[PDB]
Amino acid sequence: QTAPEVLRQWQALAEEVREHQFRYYVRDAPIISDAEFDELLRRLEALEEQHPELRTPDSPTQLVGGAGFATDFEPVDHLERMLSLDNAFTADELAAWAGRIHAEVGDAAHYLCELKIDGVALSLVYREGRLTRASTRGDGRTGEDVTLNARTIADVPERLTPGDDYPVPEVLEVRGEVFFRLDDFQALNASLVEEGKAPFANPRNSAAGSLRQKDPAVTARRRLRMICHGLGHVEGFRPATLHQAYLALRAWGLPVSEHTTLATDLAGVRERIDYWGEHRHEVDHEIDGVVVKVDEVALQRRLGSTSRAPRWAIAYKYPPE
Repeated sequence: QTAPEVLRQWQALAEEVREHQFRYYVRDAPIISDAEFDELLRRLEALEEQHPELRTPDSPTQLVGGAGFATDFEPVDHLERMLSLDNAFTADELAAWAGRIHAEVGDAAHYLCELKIDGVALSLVYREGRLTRASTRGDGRTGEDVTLNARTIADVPERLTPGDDYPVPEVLEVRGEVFFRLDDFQALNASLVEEGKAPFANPRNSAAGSLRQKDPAVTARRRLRMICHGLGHVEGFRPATLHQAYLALRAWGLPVSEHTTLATDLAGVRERIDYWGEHRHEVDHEIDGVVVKVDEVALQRRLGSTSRAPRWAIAYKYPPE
């Protein structure tokens, strides 16, 4: 239990102290039981300065008093590129939008149809089962860091749940779209109008704003529902198709309510991309359209991805009203 081990206890325990602080503090959701927590630092405290050559303003003990944890949107690069998506206003457009595969695919590779969850996108980088950072779309190459706020979000699990035929990838950069359910938004607003701020025009904002809070507390108080919708850069997984990845993410704890529909032929999707109109309002979310996606990754690969969006996933868009 020498110095080399000292650390294998020192920092090895700090990461657990602030871990709970944050939890208990700005977030108001304790994992352990006050006795336990109060028992860790106490150990770390004395047996910290007990090693003066291991104490600093960064020590969760003699520093992590009340605050300390605060977001500050610090420009951080991404990992993949996180592009946007083309668009299809007219149906006969979709024809080509995917019919472009008429090139290499044999017009058969399985197209995935998803719901367009209008909202503020966020990327999650799970370095080894745990959440490392959390950036925004930004310029696509580098985005703002809202880790804390993201962590405070419900659906986002600070730790991955291993198991199944899927092993926890040593990274998994997952893309998703944090948003607000109509009502939850209609409440937040209603519980305002001003007396401090003003009502939000559209939820996209209600969310964004919420998630864009410097004081995680505000973000932690606010509802918000993330929905990890697309895989990104990974290193320990590499599956055959989008959904096969979804099944894996699910077994991991990430939110995947992609009302998908593993389709085939332009017909299979033509309907679902025509059914989500007269029946596309029962959703607690806010879908503006649908987006088809060549399912088999083995095809998106042999399929380019321009500097504006992929070449393998148009996004049907149903015009407002």
